[PDB]
Amino acid sequence: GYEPNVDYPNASHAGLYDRSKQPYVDTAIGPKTTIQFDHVFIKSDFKTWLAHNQDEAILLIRLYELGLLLQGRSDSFLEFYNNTTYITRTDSKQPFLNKYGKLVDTTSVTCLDIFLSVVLFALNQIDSLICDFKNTPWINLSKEHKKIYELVRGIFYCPFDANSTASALNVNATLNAKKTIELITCGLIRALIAYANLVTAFSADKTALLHEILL
Amino acid sequence: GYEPNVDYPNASHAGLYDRSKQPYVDTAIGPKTTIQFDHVFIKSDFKTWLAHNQDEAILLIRLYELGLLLQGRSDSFLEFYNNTTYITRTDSKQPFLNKYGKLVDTTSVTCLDIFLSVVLFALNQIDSLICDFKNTPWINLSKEHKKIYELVRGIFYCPFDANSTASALNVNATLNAKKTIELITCGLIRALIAYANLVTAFSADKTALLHEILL
Ligand SMILES: [Ca+2]
Ligand SMILES: [Ca+2]
Repeated sequence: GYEPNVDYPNASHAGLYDRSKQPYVDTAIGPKTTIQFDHVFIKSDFKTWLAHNQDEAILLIRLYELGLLLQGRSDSFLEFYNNTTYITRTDSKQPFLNKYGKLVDTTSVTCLDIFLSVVLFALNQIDSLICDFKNTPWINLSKEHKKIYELVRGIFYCPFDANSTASALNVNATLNAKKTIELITCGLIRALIAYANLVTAFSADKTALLHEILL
Repeated sequence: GYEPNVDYPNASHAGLYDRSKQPYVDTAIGPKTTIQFDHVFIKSDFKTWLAHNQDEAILLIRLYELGLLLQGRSDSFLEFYNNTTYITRTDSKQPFLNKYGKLVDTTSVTCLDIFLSVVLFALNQIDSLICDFKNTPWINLSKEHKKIYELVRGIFYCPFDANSTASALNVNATLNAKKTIELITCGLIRALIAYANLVTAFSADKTALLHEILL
């Protein structure tokens, strides 16, 4: 287990002993790259994942917002888009980019536990909805899943004889309902693979904390 | 935050102040219900999940075995079914039930970190394979994914004119390949939702440990 380059990464970067695509960022220390428990800090795998996977992080942040609404956290939800500053359009996901930045700035394990718990709550809700939708070929949803269905929906012609369109809707109503579930399932898979990796990084970070706070 | 019943669960069970389906199991203390770091023990959400979700736990154990093979852990793999005792068939999943029991008996955070890391490794492999399979309508897989495909496959007629069958295979070869991916995707979704919940329970257990080992 002897490798001087791994023990001295800045020297490894300086002598070009490695192939890092963004040299020296791996040694930057601040709130954006660490987490802490009881003011004991570690360089965080969780924070590295957020920075390398911004796009997928935004998806999870969008699921956090859904979790708030499903949990009844009214104020947190209704104020989720405040303080954006611009009177014009910017990035289509501007409010979630802003929250992303504040998530990266969060260092306390306590606060980060809350984030992941709400995201998982939303992920479990969506999984439960899809299972209910698909438990019979005839579509029938519980009162609670009918609600989830519309929330996930919003949160995220016969030119030869137009008259025939009207009667084609009865067929196209079911098609639209199923398409929505197929798209929801696609997003759920992507969100789950991202969450699985993010929370394992967080769990490994906690092991490092457990080792550090021992003495 | 005053609720005498939550502070005294055994008394709550005795007076029938709750509706637990298996009263008193929630206060049983042993290796099967705890985890430890540095010989500091906590009652484990992780262990409760395994006990409540045995079926899904076995699926994750099967993915652990796949991860071993993909990581080159030869001995661990080739000995994975030893010490079953019976010369006759028992439960179809007998060796995985045996490993399940030993997983429940494992208390060290260190050992449990290894289990989840290998399972995630297999989950990421399968996700990467599916993405490669579906990146073009014409099926073409990397040399490494061709391998994963067969491993996941194994680890887990025209009666009016039989002659026409032969020429129907060219169509049915692609159909069989796609069916396999659809089934793999179904299992991946189920495994991911289970892993997401299990590792969040594990992460919450580590927070409790962090609180306890402070003093
Ligand atoms: Ca239903
Ligand atoms: Ca391909």
